[PDB]
Amino acid sequence: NRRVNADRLWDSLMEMAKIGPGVAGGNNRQTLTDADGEGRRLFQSWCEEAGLSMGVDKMGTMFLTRPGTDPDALPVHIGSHLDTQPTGGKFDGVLGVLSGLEAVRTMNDLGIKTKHPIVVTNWTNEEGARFAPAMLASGVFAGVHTLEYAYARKDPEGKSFGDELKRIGWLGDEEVGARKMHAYFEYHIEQGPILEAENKQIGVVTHCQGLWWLEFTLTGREAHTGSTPMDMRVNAGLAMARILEMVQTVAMENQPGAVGGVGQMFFSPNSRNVLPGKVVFTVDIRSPDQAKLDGMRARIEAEAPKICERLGVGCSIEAVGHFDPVTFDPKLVETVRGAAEKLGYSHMNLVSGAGHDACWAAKVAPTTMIMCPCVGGLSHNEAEDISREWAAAGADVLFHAVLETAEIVE
Amino acid sequence: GENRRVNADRLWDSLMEMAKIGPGVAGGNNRQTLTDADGEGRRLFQSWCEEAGLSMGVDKMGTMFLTRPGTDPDALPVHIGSHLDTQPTGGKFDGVLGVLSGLEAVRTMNDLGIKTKHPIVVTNWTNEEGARFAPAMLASGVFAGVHTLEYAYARKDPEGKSFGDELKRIGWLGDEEVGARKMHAYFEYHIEQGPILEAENKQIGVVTHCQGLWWLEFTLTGREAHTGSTPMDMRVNAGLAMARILEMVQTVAMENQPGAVGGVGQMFFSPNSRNVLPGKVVFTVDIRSPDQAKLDGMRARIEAEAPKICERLGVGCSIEAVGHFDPVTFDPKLVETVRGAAEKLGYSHMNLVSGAGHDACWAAKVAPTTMIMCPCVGGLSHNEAEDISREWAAAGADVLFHAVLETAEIVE
Ligand SMILES: NCCC[C@@H](N)C(=O)O
Ligand SMILES: NCCC[C@@H](N)C(=O)O
Ligand SMILES: [Zn+2]
Ligand SMILES: [Zn+2]
Ligand SMILES: [Zn+2]
Ligand SMILES: [Zn+2]
Repeated sequence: NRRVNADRLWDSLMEMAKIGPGVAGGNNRQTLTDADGEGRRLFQSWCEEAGLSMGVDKMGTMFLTRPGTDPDALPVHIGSHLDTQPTGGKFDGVLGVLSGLEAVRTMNDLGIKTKHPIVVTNWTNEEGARFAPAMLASGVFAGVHTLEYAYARKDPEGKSFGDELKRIGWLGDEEVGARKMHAYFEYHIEQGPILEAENKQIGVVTHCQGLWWLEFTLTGREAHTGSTPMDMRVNAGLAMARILEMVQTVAMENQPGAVGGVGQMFFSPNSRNVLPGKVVFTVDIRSPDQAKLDGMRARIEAEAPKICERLGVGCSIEAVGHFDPVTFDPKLVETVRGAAEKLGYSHMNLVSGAGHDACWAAKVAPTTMIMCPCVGGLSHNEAEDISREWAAAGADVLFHAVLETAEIVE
Repeated sequence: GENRRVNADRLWDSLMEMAKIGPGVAGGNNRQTLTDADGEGRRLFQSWCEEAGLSMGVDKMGTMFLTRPGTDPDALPVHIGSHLDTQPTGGKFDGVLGVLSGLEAVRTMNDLGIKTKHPIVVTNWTNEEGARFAPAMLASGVFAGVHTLEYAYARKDPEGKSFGDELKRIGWLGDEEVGARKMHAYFEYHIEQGPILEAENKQIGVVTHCQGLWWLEFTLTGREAHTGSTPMDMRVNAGLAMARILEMVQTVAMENQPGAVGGVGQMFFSPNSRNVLPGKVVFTVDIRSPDQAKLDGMRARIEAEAPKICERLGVGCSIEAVGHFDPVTFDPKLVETVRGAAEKLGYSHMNLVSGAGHDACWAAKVAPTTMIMCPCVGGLSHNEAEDISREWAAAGADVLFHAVLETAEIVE
């Protein structure tokens, strides 16, 4: 029956958006920047004012706990991320974290007690923008990455994740992944166009498509772009161009349910009149179909070296991100659907297109996701947009799904 | 003639000493224009020149002019010029050989007690390379009236630092009006940066021409979007447009052989996140030909096809020329002088069309100009493994020396 405070939630989103603003009304609040520090501090202060106690793990993940009435009951987590892309929207990650805070504030308002404690979770470096892989803290949590692997990830300026975590003062004391969860929920914008296009308020997320991030390092020969005869050039840029085209072909020949593309690129030494000695870029390929994902990976890894060999270019590939398609916990999926039905919101099943911390939580606990629409499916763009009504409806569903799972006690 | 030759060892030592300033990671140099290492190199060069009796002037572009007087106080100077600034992956010999061969010619004239009618001016042009700040040949460009001082000063590097502020910072903002000097003649000695002299077993390149260039900077506008969740049919992929442009440039280059090059050395994605399609992709296409019609045909074709590639993908396309000169013909009288010097000295020689751009290309606009080349191993340049021998260096310096003496005129 009872709804969260839509205005309080919205105001919190607008306040958090002031921290680490981008250039176009979104956010550039990347993981382990001073702006990330400030956002974490603001979130902490709100949660502490709402009666939550804070724990922080050695990956900087923040766990804000509301007690249950059963002191041995495992917690129901509500998680997402406050770190953003360089061209981040105000809603990616933030909606889920702040909807957790609002769920708690509404429980406080209504004097609600639950059997299971509730833990609002802010995972470090979900985005994998500054340091790859994405979902890095939740990955250490679920036992997929070592702490030392995570700490040694570097940004483009050669700064290491571990040192930056230490720099901004968010190194916590808890062993990563020492917490066991009764259940994990994550509310997130769709980052796709389906809910909007289908006129559905709520995405009942059943699955998440898998990914490989394959980082290519191509070795060319630095040479003068003026005086070097064409047939003596070892052109790693041209090899990269052919690889990008080949990735487009691979993605298109695996439709529907496949994507492939490149967002990050570096030439060295990156002089206008020097052919690059090194060209580094990451191919992002995804599919909800396991066999398709692995076929795309195998094909790209077989074809790309041949492209390079034809040009005399060296080719090295490193996986800097990976998870197989995820199936969310079917019982919690039904809980989400039942919450939508109880509240009178339209819903449909979705397969998440993006990766989320929920994907790793799913390895160690019953996990599901809830989505609201976003305009044009636009995300990782500062123009990312949802309405107050969209935000609120999904937060209501989160609230009720959590209450059903954590169990209201009079 | 017979017997007046430069000191090969002194020249070589000077190259090896200068190579210690702003070393790269593989035995070459990363001594880019208007870095502190450039400052140190300039100061070392200055001190050597001053020890050889040369007097220094510096212009507002930081170009250094080191004068050996002549016997006629109204005679205009014969310049010997090149550049001490390097690429990030620079060789020890590109630019440096020409400047230090100037110093060596002067030291040899001093050793032999030679007097000339015309003064000799060893010239170190600022920012020939156009690595850090584009265009290349920036100071010689201002000198020859191609660029305004304010255009040059406003050039920015990838860190957003401006050329004018950096020039001032390292202390090389001089007082002379740029281009106030008139030259009787200009010579530039440079490594070939191509494989021909070595392959043809020739000691000296009698440079007759320099191939022309366009540097076309593309700015492609895509739409930032999530690389996971965005359907393929909704993507506005500026990276893919760039890939197709690079491929089209390769096709253009290959269909225009022989005597054409096209390629890309510089690229930027924004925001350059692994899971964000780029909102902006910026890169520079370098196309060259010795043939004017071919050069302009390649430019017109690239500028016509690239917007079509982009339009097919919904990508915006903007093109700016950030460097250009038409093929250069060097002064025939000075070419003959160079050839005659090689013949007098008994060096094997052949004619060359320079593949690279040089400060000489702008000097040619305002004075009788030519170039001399020596071989380099495998034609490799803009790579730290750039290599010449002591003997190659010295032979070309001898030719420079004799060409300069003929032009400046020995006075007993
Ligand atoms: N909001 C983030 C979406 C998940 C993402 N880091 C990814 O590349 O899948
Ligand atoms: N330094 C020798 C090469 C000249 C160069 N600025 C070019 O791109 O042509
Ligand atoms: Zn997210
Ligand atoms: Zn995101
Ligand atoms: Zn040069
Ligand atoms: Zn050069």
